[PDB]
Amino acid sequence: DPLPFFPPLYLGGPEITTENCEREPIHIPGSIQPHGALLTADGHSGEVLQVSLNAATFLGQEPTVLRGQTLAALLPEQWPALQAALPPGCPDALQYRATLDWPGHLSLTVHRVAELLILEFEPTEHALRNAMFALESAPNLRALAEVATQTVRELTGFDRVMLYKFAPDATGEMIAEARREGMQAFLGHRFPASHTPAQARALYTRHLLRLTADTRAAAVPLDPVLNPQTNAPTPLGGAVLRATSPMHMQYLRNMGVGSSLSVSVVVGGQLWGLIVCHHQTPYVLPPDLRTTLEELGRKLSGQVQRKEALE
Ligand SMILES: *C/C=C1/C(=C/c2[nH]c(/C=C3[NH+]=C(/C=C4\NC(=O)C(C=C)=C4C)C(C)=C\3CCC(=O)O)c(CCC(=O)O)c2C)NC(=O)[C@H]1C
Repeated sequence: DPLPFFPPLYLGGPEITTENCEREPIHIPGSIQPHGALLTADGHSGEVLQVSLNAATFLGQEPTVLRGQTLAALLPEQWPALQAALPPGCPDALQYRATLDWPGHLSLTVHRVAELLILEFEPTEHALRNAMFALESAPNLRALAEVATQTVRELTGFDRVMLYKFAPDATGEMIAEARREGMQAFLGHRFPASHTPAQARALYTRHLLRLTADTRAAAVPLDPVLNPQTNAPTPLGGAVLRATSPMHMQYLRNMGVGSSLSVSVVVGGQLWGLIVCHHQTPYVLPPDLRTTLEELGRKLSGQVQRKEALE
């Protein structure tokens, strides 16, 4: 239970230091990672309200031209199924996904937060069964953690995949590791609570996967930065393209990590730990594979719950 959020920087909030890690409002950076584009739209009218400044890279129209258009005009085919898929009241973790054939393929991911639709666009291009069975069949916690890390590494090609388990003081230990020789080994290494601060842990119980595809890439602003509906920040906790905390970006660069991704392990509604993945170079995992990893995280969570109850 951290101290309350600071305002974000663009609303005059303080820049974060090691004295106040937990107060960074990481869910409302007003910016995205440059491997995709993000638009926000009115949930009733479909008016495009905010556009990431790099949108032309992915959509072929400048932000100023996109802004003010409706999703009916921009996405004729998707808008009705979108209108049908995401009416008011739904969980903000609920997703609509589609593939757009853009002259070559864009993955569209849409979620609703209150009266706003958040649209994420990024390039896209029988083994899940075997992964699920492997996790189900592990007869003890050690075996389960080994299978989880090995399976995730196999599926993703990440240089290093670890299982990070939280202690009651919110310090953590890496208790399983699958890696390329000789990525630095963190197996058995322990880390302070502040490295994964309490507002991050809280967010990670609500939105179960997040990533930084390129730890040296500059964030791309949303324009306008505030949602015109509310004159308030746009909630991006459920957007995988959300810019990552600069403090964490620096942590990763200092570790020689070019790309990072984690998946929550949730037991009894608490953050038990994280599947922590690193690559030394930048690395973008395809959207469909992210969905697979989320499924694997849920399965892992349920198996950890099961095996701990048996003890
Ligand atoms: C004062 C602020 C600091 C800071 C804040 C911070 N950290 C995160 C997110 C993560 N931290 C993680 C920690 C580890 N990754 C590893 O490989 C190890 C051990 C070797 C540790 C301990 C992880 C896994 C994450 C999740 C994100 C990811 O998977 O890449 C945040 C939130 C980031 C975000 O979602 O935007 C914040 C604010 N970290 C510090 O050490 C201090 C300086």
